[PDB]
Amino acid sequence: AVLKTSSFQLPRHLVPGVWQKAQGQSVLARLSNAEPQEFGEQQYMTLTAPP
Amino acid sequence: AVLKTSSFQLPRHLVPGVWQKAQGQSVLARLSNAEPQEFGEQQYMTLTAPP
Repeated sequence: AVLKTSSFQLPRHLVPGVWQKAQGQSVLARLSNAEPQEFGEQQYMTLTAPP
Repeated sequence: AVLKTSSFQLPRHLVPGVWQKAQGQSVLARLSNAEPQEFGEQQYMTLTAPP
């Protein structure tokens, strides 16, 4: 009898952007500077005991 | 009998203005900014899990 928008079945408006929870970043990259390295295992020299 | 003012049934004086207990306003209208919208349901996109 009466015309209602349920008869039209209109699609939703889509809103730009994405909503996200934030992620914790590296602590080691902040606390320790990167040294320049060549590909492969490194070796470092340490004193075990003084005289 | 002595003439008392009860005999005249005098009308009360009617004082200007109305007295009200206040009502709290919307908190959602203050804490969330309104976005512009067209009529009907809207759809928003969310990240459920990161890689």
